[PDB]
Amino acid sequence: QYYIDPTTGQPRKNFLLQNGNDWIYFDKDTGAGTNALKLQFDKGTISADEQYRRGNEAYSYDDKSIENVNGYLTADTWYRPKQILKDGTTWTDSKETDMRPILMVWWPNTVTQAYYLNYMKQYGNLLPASLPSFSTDADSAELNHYSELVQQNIEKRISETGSTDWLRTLMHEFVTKNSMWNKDSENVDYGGLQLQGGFLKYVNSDLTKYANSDWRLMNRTATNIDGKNYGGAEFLLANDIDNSNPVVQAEELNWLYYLMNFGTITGNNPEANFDGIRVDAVDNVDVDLLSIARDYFNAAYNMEQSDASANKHINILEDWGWDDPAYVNKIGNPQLTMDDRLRNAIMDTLSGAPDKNQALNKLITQSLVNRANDNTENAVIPSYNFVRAHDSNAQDQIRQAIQAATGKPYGEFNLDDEKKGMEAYINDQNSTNKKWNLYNMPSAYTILLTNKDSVPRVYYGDLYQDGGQYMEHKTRYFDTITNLLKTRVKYVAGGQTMSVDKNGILTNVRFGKGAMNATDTGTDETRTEGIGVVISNNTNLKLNDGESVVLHMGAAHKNQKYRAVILTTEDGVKNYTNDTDAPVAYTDANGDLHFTNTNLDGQQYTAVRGYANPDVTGYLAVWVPAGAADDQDARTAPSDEAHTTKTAYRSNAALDSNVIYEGFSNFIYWPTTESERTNVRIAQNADLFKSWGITTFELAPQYNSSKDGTFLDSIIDNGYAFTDRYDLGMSTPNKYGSDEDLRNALQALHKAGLQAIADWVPDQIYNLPGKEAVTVTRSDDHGTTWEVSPIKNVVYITNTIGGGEYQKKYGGEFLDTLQKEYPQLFSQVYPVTQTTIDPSVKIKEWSAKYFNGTNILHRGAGYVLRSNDGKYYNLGTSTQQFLPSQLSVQDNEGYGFVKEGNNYHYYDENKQMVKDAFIQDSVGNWYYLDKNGNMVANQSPVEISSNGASGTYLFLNNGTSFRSGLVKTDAGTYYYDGDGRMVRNQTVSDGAMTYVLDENGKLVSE
Ligand SMILES: [Ca+2]
Repeated sequence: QYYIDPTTGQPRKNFLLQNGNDWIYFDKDTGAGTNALKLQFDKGTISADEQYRRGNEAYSYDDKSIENVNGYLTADTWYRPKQILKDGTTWTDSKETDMRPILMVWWPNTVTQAYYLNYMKQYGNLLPASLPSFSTDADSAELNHYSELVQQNIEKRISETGSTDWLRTLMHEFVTKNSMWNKDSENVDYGGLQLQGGFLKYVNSDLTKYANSDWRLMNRTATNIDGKNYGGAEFLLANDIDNSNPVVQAEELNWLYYLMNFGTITGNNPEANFDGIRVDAVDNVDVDLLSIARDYFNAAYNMEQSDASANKHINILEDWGWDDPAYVNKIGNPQLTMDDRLRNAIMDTLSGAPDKNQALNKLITQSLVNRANDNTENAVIPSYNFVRAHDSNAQDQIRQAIQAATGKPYGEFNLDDEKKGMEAYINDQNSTNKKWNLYNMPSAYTILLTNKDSVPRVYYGDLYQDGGQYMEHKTRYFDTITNLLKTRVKYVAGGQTMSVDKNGILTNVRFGKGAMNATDTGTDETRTEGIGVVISNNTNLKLNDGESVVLHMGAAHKNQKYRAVILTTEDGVKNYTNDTDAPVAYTDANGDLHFTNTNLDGQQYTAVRGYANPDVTGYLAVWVPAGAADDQDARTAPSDEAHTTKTAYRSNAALDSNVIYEGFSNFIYWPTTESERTNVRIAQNADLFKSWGITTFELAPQYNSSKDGTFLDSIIDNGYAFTDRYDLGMSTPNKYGSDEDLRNALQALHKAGLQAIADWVPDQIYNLPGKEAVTVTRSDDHGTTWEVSPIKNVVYITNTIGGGEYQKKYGGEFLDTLQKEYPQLFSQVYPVTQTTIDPSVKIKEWSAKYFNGTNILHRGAGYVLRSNDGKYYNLGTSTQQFLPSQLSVQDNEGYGFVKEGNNYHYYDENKQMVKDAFIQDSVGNWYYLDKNGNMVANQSPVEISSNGASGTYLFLNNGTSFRSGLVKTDAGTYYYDGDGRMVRNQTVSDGAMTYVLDENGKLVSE
């Protein structure tokens, strides 16, 4: 049973003993003896190589086991191996927290494997710094050695750090350096409205069925209702809402109702609702939305009944396309079109530099209205107009100034950078030669605010400096533009004429309330109303001797004293806010005012000539009748008379009596004190706005910013880039204040008699935190397939699930009230979808099925893992269960140690019989397959070369190579060393033992 040395009580372990014809083997652990001849190979034995491959297979197909999205794997997937290469040395059952990167054991091809090896060496220090780079010509047996070496090194570092945080960072840095896993494979392109460098459209697939849609009707704008034309671009920014899906349409109506009742709903406060909407991004959404909004306002407010009804809810469109006005008029002018022809006329003739401005005649004709002799009402398409807006000649130039002032890439800035750029911007604004600011602002606003048949919109950043706390600092134009605004209320009314003379000088007249043509004699109030404007854009203007400029003030204004409102001087302008001290001019018997190159009655600045200063490049003079009462008001109230046409607004004296104020800039700073909050300040200044004749205050969009930095909107947090549509400063303040500050602002505007506009932004939503696998195609801004992209019908990981708590709370929640109060809204058929909205499903959380697509996300065409034949790996959730072979169980039949006849063989990974080779099992035993592939197991010394000269080996009957032990035979005792080779002619130590072996290997002593 045990073999002890009676002179040392020491047991011999791992000892092979001949006793007559019997052989006894005394084992390694306790020296317990067994019949050596009956030792048997363990049928369940597996090789060290096999152990290695099995250790690395996935522990299971559990969602917990393998990081996935809708069952799909990504380059960033980590998983739970069956075993973990403990400290790079000991295979040990994984724990559920033992997540390992799939890229530690799998690569899409040998080049990426080579690149991984190079990267882990160079940036990971997971291989010797002095190892040569691996080239695409790297041998696989070679790649695989170093790959295992790297895994051994990852596991040693985890043993040392107790962590994989570092390995997450490192592996993702590697991932993002592979084109197939970054923007390089996404065909980045900024053409058209690819503002963020490209789009991916969502398409139906059996692979991502939960993201399918029956809708996604794209580009169905005013010019493309039937989808047979091109339309406006469906795709603009972020996650594009599918506004063609009738369920989404019902949700847009729900949201609209929320905005229009915001004060009642969120504060039980009937003075804190919005009164109108701005429809943002009109030409990037299904034009059904304009009809849905109209229909709601008709049901709730009876817009089409009369001007008095419609004008209580002034709505506007952000509709850039020049074919849109005709369509807006045809559907009943439910929201006012802009007049982009007219704004461009101003841009082309006043706002450019002296060497750019064109002939002023364009102001007369390039518009929805021809203003040569505008002597009628209710006869043109009603519209609003503006010189600037938060994103029209503001945000681009302000970024140009920031870039120039700081040197940073366009569009990249911190707040310090913003302030520096603003300083440069305002300095430029105050210069005669402007790089980033429009020219002739006084003349431009004079045109804006004296035109007939227009609702003018004043821009915050022309009154106050664009960047700064709200209303922190005035522009150089504040006095000028507010003078114009107050003068508009007091004097501007009646018919208009515009003409440009032989000298290129524009004469613009309004006759005053009660007079439509120059020949009208007017009513009682006409005499001291009206206005006359002289504008040139010619900085070198010089009238010859005897030449003149004549304003035809008209038959109501014969032999009348006029006084100046604005005159141009060498260095700027002079404003006169009333009659006191204002230079005077008299009309003749015909109502004509005459000006020349000579001053009137010794009054400086009453001659006409060209100037060039920070205000005026050309000439500006504006004149009104002297002797108006201080309270004169030339506006017209809207009539209650029933409309005889299907329209909300009508272009007439009452509509013209309105002025919109776009009361924000993108570059308002976040407040440092509660008192700096925009909406607190708006509440404090309602009477001021009223004094300028503002009748509706356009607030910024109030949605809390997503703050994700993916577009200017979510860099300066203006409210156009948001995750939660219903969160208006509610979860936390927006840039303008809390929801209570917003409601107090609405209540204050109302107290002063002003309306308030909600910016309705149905086009998109940003920064949804939940990942979703979706089949997509790289496309342009119209959803047209990007022909050279390999991303066609490819599963891609999108960020499409979420929408915030207020979307959850309020989503679809007003649909019941709507159907009860206004059932007509639910039977209306819309022209694009050709069906009704669908309130049967409430949207409380967004997902891909409700989106047309997304901007490209820079994850790479190949981010979602697929085999070489194009089959997607999957846990089985969304498609066939399928994993990389490195992660799968294999059929071991005919592989590894296989008995055949009276012999054992070993078949390698190619199912090829191994010959003349040593193989180690998973528990450290060594076996030798002979030159015929037969395992040696005959317990007889045998000569084998493993590399050089032959060594003498001995294999027990179970096939194991006998090593580090004695063999005692009747003819002598021999010692086999740790390599399994007989030792001859030397003295050796084996732990506590020292053995002396003679030249035949016989033990001489121990
Ligand atoms: Ca869209």
